[PDB]
Amino acid sequence: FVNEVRRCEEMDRKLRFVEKEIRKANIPIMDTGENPEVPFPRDMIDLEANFEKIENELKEINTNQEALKRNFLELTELKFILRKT
Amino acid sequence: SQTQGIQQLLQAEKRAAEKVADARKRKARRLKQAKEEAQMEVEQYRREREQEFQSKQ
Amino acid sequence: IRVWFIKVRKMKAIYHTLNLCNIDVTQKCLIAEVWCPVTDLDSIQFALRRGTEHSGSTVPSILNRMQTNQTPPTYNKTNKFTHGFQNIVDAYGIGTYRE
Amino acid sequence: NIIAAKAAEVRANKVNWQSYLQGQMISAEDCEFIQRFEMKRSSEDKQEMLQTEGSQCAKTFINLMTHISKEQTVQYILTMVDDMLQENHQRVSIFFDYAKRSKSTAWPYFLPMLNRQDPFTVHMAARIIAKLAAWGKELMEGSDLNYYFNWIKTQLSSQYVQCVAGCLQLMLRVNEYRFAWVEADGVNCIMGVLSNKCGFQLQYQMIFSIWLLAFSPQMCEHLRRYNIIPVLSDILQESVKEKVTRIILAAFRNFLEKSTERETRQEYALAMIQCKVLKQLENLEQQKYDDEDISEDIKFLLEKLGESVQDLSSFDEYSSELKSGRLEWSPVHKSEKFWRENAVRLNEKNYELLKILTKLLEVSDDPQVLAVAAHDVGEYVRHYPRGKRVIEQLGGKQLVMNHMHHEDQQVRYNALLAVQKLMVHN
Amino acid sequence: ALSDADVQKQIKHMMAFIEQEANEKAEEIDAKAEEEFNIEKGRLVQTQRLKIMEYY
Repeated sequence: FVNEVRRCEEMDRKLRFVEKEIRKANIPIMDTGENPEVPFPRDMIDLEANFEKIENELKEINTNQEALKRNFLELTELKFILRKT
Repeated sequence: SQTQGIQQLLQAEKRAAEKVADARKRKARRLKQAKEEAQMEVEQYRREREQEFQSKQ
Repeated sequence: IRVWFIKVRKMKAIYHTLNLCNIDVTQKCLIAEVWCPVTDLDSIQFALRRGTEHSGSTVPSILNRMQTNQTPPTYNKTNKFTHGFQNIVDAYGIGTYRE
Repeated sequence: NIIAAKAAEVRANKVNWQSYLQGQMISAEDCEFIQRFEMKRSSEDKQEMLQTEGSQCAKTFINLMTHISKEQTVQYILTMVDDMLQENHQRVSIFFDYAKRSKSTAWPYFLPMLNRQDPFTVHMAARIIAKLAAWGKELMEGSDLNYYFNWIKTQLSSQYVQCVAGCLQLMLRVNEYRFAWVEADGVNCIMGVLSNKCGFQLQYQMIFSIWLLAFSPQMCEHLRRYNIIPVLSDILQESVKEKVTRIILAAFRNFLEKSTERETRQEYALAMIQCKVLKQLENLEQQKYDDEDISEDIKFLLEKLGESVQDLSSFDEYSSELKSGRLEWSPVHKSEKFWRENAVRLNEKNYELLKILTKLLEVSDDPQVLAVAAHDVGEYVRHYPRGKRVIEQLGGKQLVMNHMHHEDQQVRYNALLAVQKLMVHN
Repeated sequence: ALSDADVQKQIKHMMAFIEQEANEKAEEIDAKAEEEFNIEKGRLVQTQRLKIMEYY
């Protein structure tokens, strides 16, 4: 049953990553409660699959925007070049 | 009590092995039998087709 | 996020308890042996029945009395005004059964 | 199990048949028959039962149980008589209760019964029915059962339902009459019982019956015009009972082993389109089972879906759909290989396909095709910057900029991904 | 006792299981035998048909 064990592990790791992202977003939690809301379907597997896909495009846009600001630095260099004559 | 815990296994194992072996030997005999019955029908067709050869002549 | 946090926590916990079983050679019914309070076994029966409704497969989910020579663990029912003293007394160790 | 408990309580009491030893009301001569060979266990009695030839078995008992109007005793008498029919490994073989003089006794006597589903008449009639699939007899008139209410009554609604369902499982054995009844409207009845919610065991035996039907390729072609396989994947997803999965796996194996014509048997791709079952197969891979058949079947499923994706991995079908404007979630659209290598093919003469996509941007407002086209353009510019320059010549950047404000938010995000791809060296 | 009756009804439950899956696998094996018979008979009767065609 170590298959269940390490899939639990990888959901844990993905959740830790998105937690770090939210800490960088400085959005506090609200703790609505309702502690007994854990069901028993196999739908949880493809739900967390959807979620890991979701933060995969989060990583994608992260690299895109840091490279975009990298480019924008040369863009500001270009407009400063335009300023001088 | 604890005795069913092996009787389950033994009955299931017998019911599996018996039918598996049955199918193996059944196929082994059936290939040959299919050949011989096919040949029997074949020679019956030979005979009746000799008959309508004679009628056609 | 928090609902999925607690969900995955419960999932790994129950899978660890599943690891804490006896896999029969091929019997589809697991076999376990668990200490149960003598004052709540009927509540446990109700829980087993609840397992039957929440998963409808005509499954019996039986719990049966049996005896052993092994020493049972000791338990104490504390509360708000009894838990701290129980921590105090148990910080030094635990005594034999029915002490 | 109604029938099991009924047989058990039957076995606890024996009728006093001797009181009517020579009474025509109850077995004037059949009492002497049942007196003989009371040691039915003995194989000597089994092989000497044929000495009767059926002159009393199924020739005197026949049209005699109906004569005995007393239900309370005739039920026990008939079920004790046909307990031999119940076990019946080969003790009948080729209709040892022969009665060759009239065939009315053998096959067509089932017509008066199929009524009174409570005095065991219907269950006994079903047992009599279930004596030709794997036996030495054949029913001349298949329409005398195929359009009869012994299966139309059980199509609704209850142990009798699965009992007659098991009898029907026994029926579906040889293609000759299976095809005949499949040509009838009973296929739509099978679909009707597929749609309604019922017990898991009924669904289980139903999928086994689909397995029985799977043996005939022409029947597979006939039923290919329905969406059964999506339903199969749905029931696989919703329930896991460790034998229904086995039967479904074997059914897919037999479907794709009987592929007379893959050109029309598009199930290999349609099952993927209507449900991404490959993740379920991957999940089942992680669990080791004692049945090697499951491992062989999952390996076969994996490899055949592999070359299914290879079949769907092509460029000329994509171009044909591009001309027709059909822009679905094709496997080629998610195919990393296609974008990695065949992007050079998209550098056509005048880039006509890309131009057609550009036109589709300003004429087609459908969110789905627009998302597909946006992602395709983004990948194309990702793998060919000069194509991006040609697009900027065409002014497509401002067009996608107009499309970022579309009412479908996910299309806005797809166009955003395409734009993000457009921003390399820009 | 209550647990005693539970044990006996468990015995009938596992007998029911045994017969269920055992009948199942029995029909599985028998069916597989049937299709293998069908293909082998088809092959051999096909060869016989061919020879018939040339002779006639």
